[PDB]
Amino acid sequence: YGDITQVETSGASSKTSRQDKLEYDGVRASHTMAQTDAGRMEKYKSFINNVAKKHVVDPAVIAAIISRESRAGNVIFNTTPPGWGDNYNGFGLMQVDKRYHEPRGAWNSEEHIDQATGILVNFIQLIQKKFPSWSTEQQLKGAIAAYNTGDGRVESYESVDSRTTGKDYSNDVVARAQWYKKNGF
Ligand SMILES: CC(=O)N[C@@H]1[C@@H](O)[C@H](O[C@@H]2O[C@H](CO)[C@@H](O[C@@H]3O[C@H](CO)[C@@H](O)[C@H](O)[C@H]3NC(C)=O)[C@H](O)[C@H]2NC(C)=O)[C@@H](CO)O[C@H]1O
Ligand SMILES: CC(=O)N[C@@H]1[C@@H](O)[C@H](O[C@@H]2O[C@H](CO)[C@@H](O)[C@H](O)[C@H]2NC(C)=O)[C@@H](CO)O[C@H]1O
Repeated sequence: YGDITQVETSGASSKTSRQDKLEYDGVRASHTMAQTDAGRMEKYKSFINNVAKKHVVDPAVIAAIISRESRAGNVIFNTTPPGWGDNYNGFGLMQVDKRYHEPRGAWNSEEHIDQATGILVNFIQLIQKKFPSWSTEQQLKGAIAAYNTGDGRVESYESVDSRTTGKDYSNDVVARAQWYKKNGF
């Protein structure tokens, strides 16, 4: 769907990087945050594999979104009820936003991952129609950015993250995905 290994990235902003108490930012910070979540990520392997097969999306991209969205459950396992974020709008491992989609499945379920990964695919389709001459890698990064901010707030490739949380969402998610691709979980 575009090739994640060829997407350019500047990784995590300093703000994002700070929250893991890191003294550095950027791609190395993304790698470290991805590595932090890799153990928790193992629990969801059957599900991530199944869904990646169904949507034809790299499991590293799914895993990167799980890491960025909820730290593979670390910051949502204990809300009430469990599985909630973004007050109280984001549901599950991948933080499906209830305002736009009815959240399906248990917070940590295959059904949930399926939904959220389908949402990403819909954004890949939307960004390919919006910028059909961007490269497929630019398109995939825009789709990831849209997963956070809407395809309506992805205006250019250089400013792809300018309207995202932390101004770094697709930059970070891409770097984490690159880590998971290279290292596995
Ligand atoms: C290892 C660990 O648990 N570290 C915790 C930090 O991850 C956590 O920082 C906050 O992390 C959450 C999850 O990444 C961030 O919230 C998410 O933000 C994305 C957009 O980027 C949004 O789409 C998700 O819905 C949302 N999920 C939830 C559950 O709200 C949040 O923005 C981070 N906060 C900041 C200031 O960066 C910190 C607490 O901040 O605790 C660490 O232990
Ligand atoms: C994972 C998730 O739920 N992502 C959210 C986006 O869906 C959402 O963008 C909105 O997506 C809908 C497509 O299903 C569109 O109807 C709507 O046009 C679109 N919003 C914009 C501004 O383009 C965004 C909105 O910021 O939030 C995400 O959390």
